[PDB]
Amino acid sequence: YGRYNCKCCWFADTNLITCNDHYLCLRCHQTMLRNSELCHICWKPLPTS
Amino acid sequence: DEYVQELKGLIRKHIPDRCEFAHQKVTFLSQVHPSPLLTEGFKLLSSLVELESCEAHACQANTDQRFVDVILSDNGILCPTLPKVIPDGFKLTGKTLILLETFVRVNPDEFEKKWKADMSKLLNLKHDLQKSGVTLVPIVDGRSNYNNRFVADWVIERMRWLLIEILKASKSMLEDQEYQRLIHSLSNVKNQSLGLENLEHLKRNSLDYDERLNESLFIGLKGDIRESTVREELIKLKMWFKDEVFSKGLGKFKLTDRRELLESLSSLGAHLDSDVSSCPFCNNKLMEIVYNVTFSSVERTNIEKHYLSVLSLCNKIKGLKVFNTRRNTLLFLDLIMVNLMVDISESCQDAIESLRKSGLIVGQMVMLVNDRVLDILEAIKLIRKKIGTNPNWVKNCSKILERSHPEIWLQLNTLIRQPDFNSLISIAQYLVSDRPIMRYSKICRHKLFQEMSSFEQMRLFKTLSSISLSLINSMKTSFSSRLLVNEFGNVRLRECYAQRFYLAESLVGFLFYQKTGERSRCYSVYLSDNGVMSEQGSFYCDPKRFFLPVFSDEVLAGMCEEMTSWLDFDTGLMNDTGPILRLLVLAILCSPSKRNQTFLQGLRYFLMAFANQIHHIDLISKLVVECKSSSEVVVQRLAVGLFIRLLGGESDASSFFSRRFKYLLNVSYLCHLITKETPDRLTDQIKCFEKFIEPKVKFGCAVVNPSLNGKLTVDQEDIMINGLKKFFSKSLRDTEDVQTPGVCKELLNYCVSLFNRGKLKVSGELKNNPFRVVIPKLDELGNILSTYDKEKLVSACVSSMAERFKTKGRYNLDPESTDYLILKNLTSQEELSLMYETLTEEQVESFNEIKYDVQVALAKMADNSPFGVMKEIRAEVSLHEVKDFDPDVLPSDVYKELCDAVYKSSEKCNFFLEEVLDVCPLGLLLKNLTTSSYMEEEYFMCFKYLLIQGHFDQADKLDKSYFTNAALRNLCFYSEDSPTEFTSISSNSGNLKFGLSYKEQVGSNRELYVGDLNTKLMTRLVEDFSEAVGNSMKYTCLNSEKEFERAICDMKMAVNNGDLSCSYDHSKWGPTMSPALFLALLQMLELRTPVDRSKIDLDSVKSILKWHLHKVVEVPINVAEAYCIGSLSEEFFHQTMQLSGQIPSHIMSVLDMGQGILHNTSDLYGLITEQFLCYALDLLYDVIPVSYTSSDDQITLVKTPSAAEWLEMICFHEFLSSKLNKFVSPKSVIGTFVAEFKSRFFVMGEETPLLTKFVSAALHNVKCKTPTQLSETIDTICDQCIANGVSTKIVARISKRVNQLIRYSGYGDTPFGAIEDQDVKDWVDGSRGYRLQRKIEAIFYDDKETSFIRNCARKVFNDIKRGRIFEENLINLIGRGGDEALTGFLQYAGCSEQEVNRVLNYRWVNLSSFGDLRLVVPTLIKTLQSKLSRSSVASGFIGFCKSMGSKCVRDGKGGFLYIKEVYSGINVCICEICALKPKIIYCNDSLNKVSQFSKPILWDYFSLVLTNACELGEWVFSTVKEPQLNNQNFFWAVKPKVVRQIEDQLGMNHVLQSIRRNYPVLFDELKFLDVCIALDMMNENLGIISHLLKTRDNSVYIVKQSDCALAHIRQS
Ligand SMILES: [Zn+2]
Ligand SMILES: [Zn+2]
Repeated sequence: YGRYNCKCCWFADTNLITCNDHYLCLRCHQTMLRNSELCHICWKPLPTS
Repeated sequence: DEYVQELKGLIRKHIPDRCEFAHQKVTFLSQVHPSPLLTEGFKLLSSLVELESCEAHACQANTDQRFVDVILSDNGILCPTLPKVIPDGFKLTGKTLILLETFVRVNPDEFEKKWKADMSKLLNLKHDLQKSGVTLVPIVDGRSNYNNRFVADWVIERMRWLLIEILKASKSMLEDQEYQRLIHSLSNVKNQSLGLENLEHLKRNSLDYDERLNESLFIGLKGDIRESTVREELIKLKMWFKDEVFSKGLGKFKLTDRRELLESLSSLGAHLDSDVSSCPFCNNKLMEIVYNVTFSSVERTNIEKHYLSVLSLCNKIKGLKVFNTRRNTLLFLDLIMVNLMVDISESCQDAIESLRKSGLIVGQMVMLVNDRVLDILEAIKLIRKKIGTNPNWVKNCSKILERSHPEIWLQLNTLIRQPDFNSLISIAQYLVSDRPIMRYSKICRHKLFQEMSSFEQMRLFKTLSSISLSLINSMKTSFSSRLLVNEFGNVRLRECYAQRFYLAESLVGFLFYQKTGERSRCYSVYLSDNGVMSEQGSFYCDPKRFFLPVFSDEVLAGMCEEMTSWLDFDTGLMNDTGPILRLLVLAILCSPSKRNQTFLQGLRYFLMAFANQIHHIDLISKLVVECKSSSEVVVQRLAVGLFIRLLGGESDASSFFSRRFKYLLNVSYLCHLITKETPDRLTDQIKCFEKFIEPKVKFGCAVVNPSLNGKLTVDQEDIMINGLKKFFSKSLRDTEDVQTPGVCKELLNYCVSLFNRGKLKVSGELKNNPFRVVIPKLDELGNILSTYDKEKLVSACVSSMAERFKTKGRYNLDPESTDYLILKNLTSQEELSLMYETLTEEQVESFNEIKYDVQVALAKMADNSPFGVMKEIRAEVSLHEVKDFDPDVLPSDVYKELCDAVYKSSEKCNFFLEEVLDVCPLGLLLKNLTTSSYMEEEYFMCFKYLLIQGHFDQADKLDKSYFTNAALRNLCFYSEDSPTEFTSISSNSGNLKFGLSYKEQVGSNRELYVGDLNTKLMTRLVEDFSEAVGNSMKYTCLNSEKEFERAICDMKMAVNNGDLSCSYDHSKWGPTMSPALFLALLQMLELRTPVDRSKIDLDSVKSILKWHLHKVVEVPINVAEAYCIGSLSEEFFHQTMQLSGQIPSHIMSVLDMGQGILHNTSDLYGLITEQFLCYALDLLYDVIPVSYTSSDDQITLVKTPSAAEWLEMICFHEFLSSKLNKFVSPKSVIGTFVAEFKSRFFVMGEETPLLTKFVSAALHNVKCKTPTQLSETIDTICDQCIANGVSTKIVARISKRVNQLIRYSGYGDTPFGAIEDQDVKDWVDGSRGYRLQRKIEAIFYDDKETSFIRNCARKVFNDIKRGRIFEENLINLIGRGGDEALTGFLQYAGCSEQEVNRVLNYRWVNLSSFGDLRLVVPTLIKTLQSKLSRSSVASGFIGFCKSMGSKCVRDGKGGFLYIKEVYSGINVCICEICALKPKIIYCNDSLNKVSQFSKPILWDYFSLVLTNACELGEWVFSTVKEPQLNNQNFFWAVKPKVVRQIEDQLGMNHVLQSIRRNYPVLFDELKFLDVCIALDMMNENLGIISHLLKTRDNSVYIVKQSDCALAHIRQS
């Protein structure tokens, strides 16, 4: 993996979902599923659970 | 005495024709004695060279060599008591006199430092000679060899080849330092080697000054401190530091507290203090005029072209100056124009309403001449007054246009038709409306910009283009253009200038102004709907700063939509931040001020300081600049009112933070749309000087006038040496006095002694050892005629005219042949107006002074009532003259206006004449020339001529005969200025002068020291020494590209890996550091050479930075008289007047190193100290740092073991560096997310593409030579501009602004022209040679006529390749021309005659056929020579529509013609060939009359294809396959992938492949290279060898998925 911060929001540290090739937090995870299911940071699908 | 018998017989072959060589030889032959033979037998060699400069010019040689006061007393002239100078030749006539000096040097270095002394010693003689009433014309002679005519050039070298031995023997057989400068003067032509060993063979005396230096400048440096003692010292220092100064609250950094910044920014930006209104269109004054024009026109003709045709014939008839003045030559064709208007009312029943009120005449108006609206009743009175003055004005000047004249006209009877004054009263009564009013000096209704739909905002910028175009060609109006009627609350506007601009098919606008030229004006803007007038306002702005938006509505409406589509993640956020940003982008261009440039640049530092984790403490008291007006608030509420909107809301506004950073960074850089121009240059040099002196007198080191040669007095010495030991005080353990320049002397000792041993990451092993035209004055830099040249070309013109009418005896001067000379050597009535009007106003105001003093001097050349006391001289005129001296410099602000009318208007007397006499015999220009301004309406210049008329400016000596410093002036070739024995601080000849100038950067103006000519040759030595030492270093990146590329490649991977990476700066790195620091560093280095392991001597460098310790910074002359009139620099002047009151014109100093002199000698100093400080954190905070350097900005990347607990790491890091006068600027910002280096910002995981520096750099810098060269620069800036991925849609709208700047410019269009439209992928694959094929085959849209030339190219190129010869004799087949070479190739490849019949019928009309376009050999040779050997833009585009729409084409015969004349000779050919593409490709039979230009396009197609197959591919040939959605924001990296069918290393082979092509052009000036090098030399538009010796130079292209996958593909 890369650097230990969220790839989206830059200012979080803890409880991070190991996504495809970049971290992601539970705060900004809710604000991606309502647009679509394809991401908008790496453009490959993600796990839901 | 072994050559003494040879010497008298050697020089007997020079005949004493005159009395100047008879007296020399009889005291030469009568002295066989070597003691005067090298004084009296040696002063003859000057006396033969001095006579050459009196036979060429008009002259009488000086045989007595005597004074000037009694050379004016040989004529009967009262004594002026001049200073004592001696001329080497004069010539007097009447009351003018021609001093001519004579001096000769060989090397240039001590030539210009003789010319600058001679010209100053001559021009400090006029001011005492002016008071006697005679003016001078001074000349000098530059000679770089001996080229005498009176001998035959084969015996004078025998002098200096046989007198060079006689003085060595003469002083060996029988005064100290006056010997070898004579040798360096007498010798042969010096192909002299210049290096660091040149300093070694000097004398090196002492001064009893450098000992009190060395008591202060090398003492503490012992330079061999043991490396086991520094560690225990620094542990005590940190143990002092943390317990002492950090915990009691004096640390310099902090933790950013990320809410307190967005409490601070509101009071930073939202100026709730002042009283501006919220509505944006109200406060500004030009946004209002856009809003008033654009809602009066949106919610809502053969006689016209006849009138404009005779108008454009009047424009050609004006520029000849034939009617002996500039008044009745304008009323004359005013009469012509009003007669041609009144000969329209007798035509159709209605025409002056239905076809003229919709066009060129509004109510009570008429348009004519240069640009003047003349408005009929006033015009009617003037003609009646002129015919009242003269009974029959139009009987001879009616047709003086035949004889002594062009005698080609079309005005049938309007020349002679007397305008019936009893007829124009009806027309003057019919159209009557309110007159134009032009202003100087409550509630709102402006419809709330956010409440407009997304179509009626484009109709702001399409009024902004059309108002900006009428602003720009209000520069083109002719710069003399004096009106016919002259002369502040509100002015009703009688007559004034005018420009026009179309909006729709009935209504137009106008633009009214009074002052022509490039300064600020007082404009007014009108509409004309259907005849009705409606005033819509007034504003006050400046013309040439509006060149940014001239045609670029689609550009600046495509990027305010590109930048918005980055925010498709909060849709409600986008639909609000869209219609607030476009108000900002209007608000910048509609008010270009430096301040709302500087402020928007100041937010790329606020923005790193909020993504990072540590910001410097003082920066919020630096991002504020006070609103000097009430217009820089409405911009500073849409910028800050945007950062409050999307940096931080009170909720969790951190959804997608990366695009937020990108879109705020390209709003911080939205700064750059404003033109860097320095709005006025006398208020720029006050700021430049005030930034120069304030870090200097605060510390106390500036002095007044030094000697400029060697010595300093004692009181001047004391301030220098006290500044020296005050610079080095700064004891190590006091936290006060930390913002003070200088070094801690005990810390620098460790810093150099640890460097001696090999423990720093760099170490001094130092491979390949280092020891291997007009030029202006230095007090006014940045200008274009410095004050020395403005008299030198005067004296050249007077000497050229004084000889021309004494060869025959004309004694009359022609008022164009006296303007023919100056206007020639600065840069037949047609040739004058060809090259008069291609100046700038900065030069027109100089050309007037040159014409002025030349005609006054010519009037004085043959020359051999004051009771107008309306206003008494008693207290006015005499005082003004004395205070202002000469009449020429007299001010006009001393009196009222009407007194200039009444004192001029004395009756006719002996002062005047009549019949202004266009031949004008000499001796009358003091009375003829005044009447020409007595009849033209001007008065003031007539007042100056009337005043300058009426007398209103008023044996021991033989031991001294050896060359001593009293015996300097005996010779011209003595070379008095020669370097002979350097001293502790000087060089016995000069003292390293400079001069001041600014650089015009974006935010803050950078100063720049222009240096003299000795100073460059003494600076390049030191600079290449440091380039040699820093070549063997490992961490700088200033000159080497490779290490900079390694630093960027490290920074990418080390941001992504959890580092803590900083981004520093150094505040005033220029004017703080000093050469004495570089001395104290260069004393104790070792630098052991790898060839010979020893300690080299650096004494030739240690004894030349002492020269840079004592520089002489001038003051500019443009600031010494504006501070004299009336601000701590002003106090520095006005306390140095209460000393001895001489002006402070020189500042010897201690601490400057101006930015751009000693540049690489701080590139190492910014590296040694950085490695010391980067060792200070490997040892006291157990990490492993690494610190790069670009001499002004740094980045010290830091790894951490195993998140900002370690402020102690960083706040200590500043605290040592301030001990070495490397300060950390408050612009610095350190954290772990954003980091910068030379403005290339590296955000996490990516790079920010930074869209708005490239488009803002390509909208400007349109430099015009030819309309093919201008489609090279902007094509290249489009090639770089896709490497950061702007779009293609922004790329294809720069490439119609660049096309319509041409299609407006007279040139018309041509199939190459500007670069193409609809470009998608080919920026990745291929240079400019590829895109033209996609442009040409875009015309043939059916693709059925270039298919055959592609098939013939498939026949040819497979045959011309290797393994076969197949006509390698094509070197002569190309040179037949262009039109028939394809007629060879096609029947070579083989077809009928009918194929050539259906191919050669296509022809494109060219303009650079025989010669190329002229406006005042291919480009191949000038392209190769640069591999062989080594003003405001909006006034440099007007010269591309003023000297191009006039005569600029050339034919094969001797001659020139117009462009409209060529396009008038082409017919209409509707039969399907002209109907392919209109106005671009023609038929063959439509080119009958003009038939000598037309090449085919198809030959150019074939030559481009055989160029491209050489350069790449074997796939340019195929027919285009028709192309193949992903998200709009998925951009990714591609590589070029080119297949090149040559072999590389072409650095020399292009030179060896012109012998087979053209031998004499090479005389005077591989496997497949040769067959497509003769396909390049026959035209210009091809460009191979510029693209094969270089490479593609980006190779890392990054593009969108939606604009890299959507494209075509062309496989094989
Ligand atoms: Zn997040
Ligand atoms: Zn993703």
